[PDB]
Amino acid sequence: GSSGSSGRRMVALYDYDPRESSPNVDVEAELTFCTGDIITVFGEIDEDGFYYGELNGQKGLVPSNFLEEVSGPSSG
Repeated sequence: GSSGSSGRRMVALYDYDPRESSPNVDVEAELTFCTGDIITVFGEIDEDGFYYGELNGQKGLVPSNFLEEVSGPSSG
């Protein structure tokens, strides 16, 4: 029963929109999440300043300035 911790689940601190915030640069790849939407990022920030995670079964980019490493006191 191997689990394997892949990427980190981040909690969208503030709704994002590559249709307004983003300068419209290949947004077709960027991910559109909302406040609270959990996104699993993989790897460190790129040269630009974004993260590579997956959402609702979609791989794209996500602004680290709109996420927060999820950390809760797991008791059980």
